[PDB]
This record gives sequence, C-alpha cells and structure tokens, in this order.
Amino acid sequence: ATQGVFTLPANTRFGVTAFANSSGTQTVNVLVNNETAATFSGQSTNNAVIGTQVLNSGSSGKVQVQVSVNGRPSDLVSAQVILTNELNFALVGSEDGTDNDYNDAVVVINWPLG
Amino acid sequence: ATQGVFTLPANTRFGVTAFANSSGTQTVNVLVNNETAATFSGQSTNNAVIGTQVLNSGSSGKVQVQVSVNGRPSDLVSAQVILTNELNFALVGSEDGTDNDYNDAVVVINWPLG
Amino acid sequence: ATQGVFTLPANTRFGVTAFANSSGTQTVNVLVNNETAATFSGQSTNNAVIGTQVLNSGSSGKVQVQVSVNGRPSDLVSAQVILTNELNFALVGSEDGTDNDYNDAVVVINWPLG
Amino acid sequence: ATQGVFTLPANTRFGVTAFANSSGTQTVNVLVNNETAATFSGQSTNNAVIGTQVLNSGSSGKVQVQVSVNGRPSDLVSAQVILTNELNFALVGSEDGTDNDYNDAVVVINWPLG
Ligand SMILES: C[C@@H]1O[C@@H](O)[C@@H](O)[C@H](O)[C@@H]1O
Ligand SMILES: C[C@@H]1O[C@@H](O)[C@@H](O)[C@H](O)[C@@H]1O
Ligand SMILES: C[C@@H]1O[C@@H](O)[C@@H](O)[C@H](O)[C@@H]1O
Ligand SMILES: C[C@@H]1O[C@@H](O)[C@@H](O)[C@H](O)[C@@H]1O
Ligand SMILES: [Ca+2]
Ligand SMILES: [Ca+2]
Ligand SMILES: [Ca+2]
Ligand SMILES: [Ca+2]
Ligand SMILES: [Ca+2]
Ligand SMILES: [Ca+2]
Ligand SMILES: [Ca+2]
Ligand SMILES: [Ca+2]
Repeated sequence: ATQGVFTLPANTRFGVTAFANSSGTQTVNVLVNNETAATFSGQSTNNAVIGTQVLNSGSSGKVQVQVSVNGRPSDLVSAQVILTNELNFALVGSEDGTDNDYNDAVVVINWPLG
Repeated sequence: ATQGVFTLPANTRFGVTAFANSSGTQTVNVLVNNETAATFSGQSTNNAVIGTQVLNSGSSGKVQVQVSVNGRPSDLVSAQVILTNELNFALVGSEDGTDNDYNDAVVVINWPLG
Repeated sequence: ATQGVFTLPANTRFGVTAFANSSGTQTVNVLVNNETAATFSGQSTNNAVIGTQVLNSGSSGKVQVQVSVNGRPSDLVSAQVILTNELNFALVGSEDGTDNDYNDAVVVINWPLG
Repeated sequence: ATQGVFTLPANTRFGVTAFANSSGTQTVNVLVNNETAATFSGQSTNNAVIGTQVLNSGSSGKVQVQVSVNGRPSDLVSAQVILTNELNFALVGSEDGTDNDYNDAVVVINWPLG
C-alpha cells in the first residue's frame, strides 16, 4: 500500500518536522501538489530535529513525504490520527537498513495551526 | 478519562517535542515516574518548536504530560499509535481557551530512538 | 474535550458496530445531524456484537455516539484513524463504572463502504 | 513494511471482527502463534460482519491477519491505536483489486475484554 501521502484540507497551513535516528544522513522531501515545497537533511542517532517548516497545502491539499539516504529511497510507514475531531497528525517513519526500527527519519505533520 | 499519561517500555529513551499555537505563553511539563523531567515554554501562533529533548522512561515507564497557561491547567486530549508493530507515537493536544482547536500546545513523544 | 463526535464526508455511507463488555446493559445511540439514527442495546461480558448497521452521514456529515448504562451516560474516549489515506476508522470506548477499562461498550465506525 | 501482525499481551482474550466490502468473496484467517485460530468467509458490498469471535492470544501473544479472495492474497494495511492508555484497537484493511479503497475486508481486533 502507498504510504506517506496525505490529503489535507485545501489552502491550509500545516507544520512539518523531521527527526533522525540512523548512522546515515537523512534527506526528507515534502511535496505539495506533486512539487517540492521543503527539504531537510541531517544525521543523528539521538532524535535530533533535522528540520521544521510551515507550509500551505494549496488548492489540492495533497502532501507527500519522501525519504532517501545517500540517494537510496527508504521504505515508509504512515498513518493519520485525529483527536477530538479537530487536531490532526500525519505520521511517517522510514527504514534505510535491515533492522526494521522504521525510525531512521521520523516525520510529523500537524494541523491546524494558529 | 485521564489524558496525557502513557506507559512506555521501561528504561527506554524517548523523544519529546512541543509546538505552540496560541496567543498565550505555553508551559509544558513532562513527568517521568511522577517527577518533572523536562519543562518547555514559549509563545507562537506559527507552530514554533518550543522544546525538544531526549529522556529515559525509567524503571516504571510512566510518562505524563501536563500543560498550563498563566498558571491554569489546559484541557488535554491524547492517544498512542503504533505503526508496523514497532514504531510508537504518543500524541497530546491541549486547549487554553474557548475555540476548541486543541493545538495551543501540541506534544509528540516518539520511540524507539537510535 | 468532547468525545464520540466525528465529521464524516457529506452524504457518505458508513458502518457502525457496537460490542459489550460489562455486567450492565449497554444502550448505544448513533446520531446523524443531531438526531438519533440508530439505537443498539444488549448485555455481554464476552464482546458480543450488540448491533451493526449501515447509515448515511447526510448533508452535514456530523455523527455522534452516545452510550448509557443503568440510566446514566458513560464516559467516552475516542479517536479517528486513517490508513493509506483511504480507510477511515472512528473508534469509541466507554466506561460505565469504576475500573476504567473503557470497554463496557466499544463502538467502531468505518468508511467508505462498498 | 510488514502489515497485519500484532503483539498482544500473553494469555489475554481479544475480539476479532471482519467486514466485507467487495464483489469478491473474502476469506479472512486469524493466526495465533502462527496457527489458524479463526476463519471467516463471505461476500458483501454493504459492510456485513462476515464473522466475529473471541480468541486467546496464548503464550506468544502473536496475532496475524491474512486475507485472500479465492486463494489470491490481498494487500494489507494496518495500525494499532491505544485510548486512555488502556483500550487497544488493532486495525486492518485489505485490497483485492485496483481501486485502492482498502475496505474489501476490514478487520478489527480489540482488547481487553470483559
Ligand atoms: C545506527 C543504525 O543506523 C542504521 O543502520 C539504521 O537503519 C539503524 O536503525 C540504526 O539507527
Ligand atoms: C490566537 C488564539 O490564542 C488563543 O485564544 C488560543 O486558544 C486560540 O486557539 C488561538 O490560537
Ligand atoms: C463485569 C464488569 O461490569 C462492569 O462493572 C464494568 O464496568 C466492568 O468493566 C466489568 O466489565
Ligand atoms: C465492488 C468492487 O469490488 C472489488 O472490485 C473491490 O476491490 C472494489 O473496491 C469494489 O468494492
Ligand atoms: Ca533502521
Ligand atoms: Ca534507526
Ligand atoms: Ca485554542
Ligand atoms: Ca490555537
Ligand atoms: Ca468498566
Ligand atoms: Ca468492562
Ligand atoms: Ca478495493
Ligand atoms: Ca471495496
């Protein structure tokens, strides 16, 4: 099944934050309406924040997260959670190796803002 | 129901990160085994990452998030989600006012790390 | 925070199923647009299905679950999960007593159907 | 990533319920400790409950859901959600075709019972 793809409400501000937990340098790309809108890179084995940004979902609402490590695409897991019918989280983990911890880059998208 | 309380794997490092989306200055307290382990504060209406830290869940694994604004406890919502039977997120929203957006402080706990 | 309230896409069929795990008889009411659309009742300590139905979210999409036992509303917990950006679950637990198992009536809403 | 595999607490009763939404007859097999413990079959486009059953997770706690249509495995999605640090849902969707609604068989696992 496809993972890392989320439909947000149109024309809505959202936060996107990435963390790293791997020996490999993580490159996280965030696409809005199929065009790169943010890119983060960094290395950590201690959950460092490798980037944070606020984006707009635009007319389509389509947001996609991609992760690669030294040009190799990582396998993704994802889901969306809604609390009290208002607070949204889109969650992504990724695996760059063999241990299947799926934390090598972790991406959190949240909305609404403000 | 109680919210913002999570049983983590014992003796395990976890990430905790807080975001602010309110006119009010947020204060986030993270308790491990019923003792304060981290405190974050800030004021933003644009999802600022007012704190991020790595903690250990200790011998009991009990982690609790509390949020206040000008000394008043915020109302909390929370849940935990597990992806691919391994990757964990504990999620908290909070409301300091009357609009019920529940984003005024948002807290994400993630494990495993490394 | 409010629990057991979900906004579905408008005019969309959804399934609702309720389970019982309590000494007490559970009555589950499902409201669409703030009017009762289905009512289930039964008693089990073995997770019996006490009702299942397909409903239409209607023009507003506003669906609410309420649970009563022994003449008093139960305390509710809830969240919504979306898998592969397609498959939606709205989940409710309820507590009618003192043990805080929150399983006394369990309600699952799923969409889309067909 | 692997989907439809969950680790439950050992020696714990749990509920498993399957729904169908497809032209194809769904076959759902629930394995405990790698051995089939329940099987359900049926065709519906209207979310019929093709089976429900209470099982014990046994010494291993390992529970796996498999879905097929006339012997062809369906593609699975899954996640687990915990409410108020106590009430557990393991969720599975499956796709037998090309439309990626992932509802063709839907399986819900819930614990604790009683
Ligand atoms: C330090 C190690 O780096 C990579 O091999 C990751 O895939 C592992 O999960 C671990 O983080
Ligand atoms: C700017 C406003 O600040 C407070 O009133 C918050 O409770 C609102 O949600 C909003 O963020
Ligand atoms: C048999 C018992 O019945 C009620 O007291 C419930 O609140 C308990 O959770 C338990 O199910
Ligand atoms: C009636 C149709 O039957 C199969 O093709 C399913 O894969 C579709 O999702 C739809 O339910
Ligand atoms: Ca890894
Ligand atoms: Ca890792
Ligand atoms: Ca607010
Ligand atoms: Ca706010
Ligand atoms: Ca109870
Ligand atoms: Ca009970
Ligand atoms: Ca399908
Ligand atoms: Ca279908």
